[PDB]
Amino acid sequence: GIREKIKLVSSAGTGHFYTTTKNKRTKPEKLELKKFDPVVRQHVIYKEAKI
Amino acid sequence: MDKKSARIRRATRARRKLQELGATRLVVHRTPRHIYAQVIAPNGSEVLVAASTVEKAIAEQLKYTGNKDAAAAVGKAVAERALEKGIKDVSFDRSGFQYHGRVQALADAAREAGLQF
Amino acid sequence: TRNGRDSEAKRLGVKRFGGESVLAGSIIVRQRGTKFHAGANVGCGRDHTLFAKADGKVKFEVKGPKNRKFISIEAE
Amino acid sequence: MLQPKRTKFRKMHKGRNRGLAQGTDVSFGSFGLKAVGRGRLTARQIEAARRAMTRAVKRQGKIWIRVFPDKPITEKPLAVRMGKGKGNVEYWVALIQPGKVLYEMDGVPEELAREAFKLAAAKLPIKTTFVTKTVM
Amino acid sequence: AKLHDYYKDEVVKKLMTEFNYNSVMQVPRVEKITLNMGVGEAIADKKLLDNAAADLAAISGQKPLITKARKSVAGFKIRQGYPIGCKVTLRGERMWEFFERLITIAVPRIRDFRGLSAKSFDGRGNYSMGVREQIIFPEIDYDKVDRVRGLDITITTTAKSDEEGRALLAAFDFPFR
RNA sequence: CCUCCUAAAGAGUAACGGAGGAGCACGAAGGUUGGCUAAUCCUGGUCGGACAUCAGGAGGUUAGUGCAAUGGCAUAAGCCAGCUUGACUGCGAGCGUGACGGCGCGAGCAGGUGCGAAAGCAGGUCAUAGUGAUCCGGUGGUUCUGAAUGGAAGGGCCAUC
RNA sequence: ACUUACCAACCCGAUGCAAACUGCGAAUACCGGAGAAUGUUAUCACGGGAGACACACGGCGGGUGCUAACGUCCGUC
RNA sequence: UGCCUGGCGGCCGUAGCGCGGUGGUCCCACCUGACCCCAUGCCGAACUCAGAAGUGAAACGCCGUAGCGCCGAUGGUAGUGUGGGGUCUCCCCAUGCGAGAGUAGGGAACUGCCAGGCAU
Ligand SMILES: [Mg+2]
Ligand SMILES: [Mg+2]
Ligand SMILES: [Mg+2]
Ligand SMILES: [Mg+2]
Ligand SMILES: [Mg+2]
Ligand SMILES: [Mg+2]
Ligand SMILES: [Mg+2]
Ligand SMILES: [Mg+2]
Ligand SMILES: [Mg+2]
Ligand SMILES: [Mg+2]
Ligand SMILES: [Mg+2]
Ligand SMILES: [Mg+2]
Ligand SMILES: [Mg+2]
Ligand SMILES: [Mg+2]
Ligand SMILES: [Mg+2]
Ligand SMILES: [Mg+2]
Ligand SMILES: [Mg+2]
Ligand SMILES: [Mg+2]
Ligand SMILES: [Mg+2]
Ligand SMILES: [Mg+2]
Repeated sequence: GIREKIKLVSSAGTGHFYTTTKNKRTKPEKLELKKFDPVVRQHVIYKEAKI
Repeated sequence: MDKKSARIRRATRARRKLQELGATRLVVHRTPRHIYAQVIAPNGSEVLVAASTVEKAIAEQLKYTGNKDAAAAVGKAVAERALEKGIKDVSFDRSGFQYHGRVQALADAAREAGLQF
Repeated sequence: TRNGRDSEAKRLGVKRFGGESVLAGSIIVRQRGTKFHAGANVGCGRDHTLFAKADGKVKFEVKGPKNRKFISIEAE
Repeated sequence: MLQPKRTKFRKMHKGRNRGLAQGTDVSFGSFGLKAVGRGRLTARQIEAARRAMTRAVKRQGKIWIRVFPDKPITEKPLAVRMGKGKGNVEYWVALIQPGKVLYEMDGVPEELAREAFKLAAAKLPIKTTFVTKTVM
Repeated sequence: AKLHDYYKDEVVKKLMTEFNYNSVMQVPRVEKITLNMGVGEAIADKKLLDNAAADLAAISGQKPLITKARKSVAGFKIRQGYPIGCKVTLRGERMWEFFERLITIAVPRIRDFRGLSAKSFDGRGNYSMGVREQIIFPEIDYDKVDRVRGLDITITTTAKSDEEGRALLAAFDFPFR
């Protein structure tokens, strides 16, 4: 509704991405989370991008 | 809640989980003056092994029965008595007390003596 | 204001009754809360569904100080 | 005129009116007017009967009404077809089973209570009987 | 420390002969001293609560706990979790050091002081009093204080009755009427 | 689409029957470890009142649960803090519920991860609403395909709009 | 602050009422196990061919309507 | 073997609450001290550590006690499956099942493993 779809991209260089939502007004900073990359088969850092 | 009933409430979740897993537990009881340890069968109604500071053989070699050194002695004692009966693998039941000081001194000494938890 | 609405029936209730021989994984009861609690060899799912954790017979019992309903699985 | 001051719900299923009454003894007064029949007492019927017995005793003694019209009755007006919602609440009834003590009285002689209850009974849609308080 | 020694050496003895207790553990003890500042007006000016907390911190040598609204009430126009006051629970050495400072220098500095009430007991031995001006406490500087504020003082005891609680405080020569 | 009643003590069950609610929220309001426990009333207490914050007693979950209702909830599922990303990827014995398309619950297995001393717990949130098939098209990835052949376009597959 | 032929929640004793109340609670009905007799397999699976998806009244239990209707809507025979 | 106490269970109110009495050698509790381990959205209250001067006051355990909770017949009543029937909104009869409430009454738990103190 007032919540937008965002993609979290892998820092490992693989084109792998997770997909989620964000309240862009209340939380304007880019979301960063450590997530499992199935291409490198390791937990690497994931950084927000536009969907 | 009064001290005892607050501690029994703090103990209930871990005890139900150990009952569910069918684990043989090393149950610890602490008092300002004494420390106690019981190895209880998964049924919860029979004590396989025990050691405490109320026992003359253990207390005689201790300065004060309610301190960390006395706790380490009780821990070493239960684990030795348990290994003599073939009991190796257990699960620690802190019985609502913090895993700290005297309780942790008993646990650390039991693990050192050979008890697996 | 106006009525006229209802939702789809969720088909909850007991799936396997006392004494029934089940294979591990079999749903025993679909409930909204824990009307029945998981006893020995019975698990509780995210929607409070009770299921068999082992092959055996469904056993219903009343246990504890609160006289709670528990479903367990007895080996056959 | 008796009526619940507030209710959880406005309307009620028709239901049925099987069984025998609960509250069959003279519990507060010396005499009572008991239902022998089955039926519905409206708030207006209960008020008409209360007035008749009260005038009769020249507002002396004490009167208890053991019944309460807590059941809402709906009705569809003229030139209205079937359906299009449950009708509107028009009046309130008490469900009556054989044996209910409807009214009680004391502080008056038996002959006056019998006459006051005779006058009140003539306002009611169900057959009644005169009852007296008992030892157990 | 001084008034706790006075309790042990002289108060215990006085109460034992007054009520003829079989055990010394029946003798009422001063359990805790609770200080409270109901700010209330902190909702309009947030800075007023900070100054009240700094006042309480000077009066009693410990960090005050800012108390929030337990439930919302339309009457005072407050929503749940709004900082609407501050409290300090005094026990042991700090409680005794405060108790002496209260009887010896703070309470005698009350404007036209003739004696505190002896009837303001909760019915179970605990004593409750209020101060109108916080400047009675020498720990507060008259030149630096932004506003004149008051506070609640509750002395929680182990006395079962008001008569017992009264005798406990009177034994410390607590300035009563 | 969700909750309750009608619904006749398994499931299901109709009407322009009786009552309400959803078309979202949340990077914590998720995970874990450790801790904690309401409502309401009586008595006392600066400003302070019927009701603010403080103390004691009664009470005992009537409170609380992001939101309707119902079932749950103290071992809390309610409230707080520390550390955190399991709101993991591949699968899945066995079940539930559907005419079907589907939808749901699931222990366990492999890889990798968080929390805990450990037993352990975690594949989002107390649960049940919060939704849109297919076609066509867009973006990224790709041991697939590539109309003579090498490429490319376009197509497939995987992720997503 | 004092007081009143008024009204008065909670609490205690007594008395009822509830589809959307429950500190109780049947009969039946339904799920499962075992066993006989009986029943032209009555059962399940797959495959060929359908028809049917306007129902009616009566009994019982209900919603709606007025416990009106040869009324209307479910359940079950 | 008996009495007492601690721990862990079974059982889940005939087991709980209240009222009265009672216990400290031991155990338990409160208690003493706190710089420190560790802790308080403040507080050594709690959590925690080092202890033993005091007291069983509170708590806790035990013994007693039917004010309450709780358990609870028999008999009757209500309902109801099947078959029959009436004056069919509701009932009755045969048969089977048979409450809830209330009444008499019961009731101040029972029990296992291990450890400690005391006594014979
Ligand atoms: Mg049903
Ligand atoms: Mg049914
Ligand atoms: Mg939550
Ligand atoms: Mg926890
Ligand atoms: Mg007040
Ligand atoms: Mg680790
Ligand atoms: Mg080519
Ligand atoms: Mg076929
Ligand atoms: Mg058709
Ligand atoms: Mg049709
Ligand atoms: Mg039909
Ligand atoms: Mg017809
Ligand atoms: Mg202490
Ligand atoms: Mg005592
Ligand atoms: Mg019988
Ligand atoms: Mg019975
Ligand atoms: Mg009975
Ligand atoms: Mg009873
Ligand atoms: Mg008796
Ligand atoms: Mg012994």
